[PDB]
Amino acid sequence: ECASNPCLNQGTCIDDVAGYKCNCLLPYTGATCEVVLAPCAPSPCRNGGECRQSEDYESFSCVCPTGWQGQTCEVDINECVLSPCRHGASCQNTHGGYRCHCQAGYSGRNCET
Ligand SMILES: [Ba+2]
Repeated sequence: ECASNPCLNQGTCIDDVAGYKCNCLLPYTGATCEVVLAPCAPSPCRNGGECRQSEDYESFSCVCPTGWQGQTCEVDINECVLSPCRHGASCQNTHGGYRCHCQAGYSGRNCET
């Protein structure tokens, strides 16, 4: 049976009494190695997170952009818990960001300049 080279994506074939079997090369899988393990294919990350597949292709992780957290980057980070706003400025936590309201004579994103 293996003389028909049925295993795709360069998997190796083994003749057996029941039927042949394919030893597939990750990330390929399935009866004839025709399926691709692709845990990032559904685009599971949110808010611009970068999906990264595991070494065994069974799972994913998300690398979240600044201000986001959670397994899929859906959870807001509250920068105001330890406020970065300088020179007396108030901190306002927003969805996906934060705002520093500067006291007189100060400016910049963190009221640093
Ligand atoms: Ba925020």
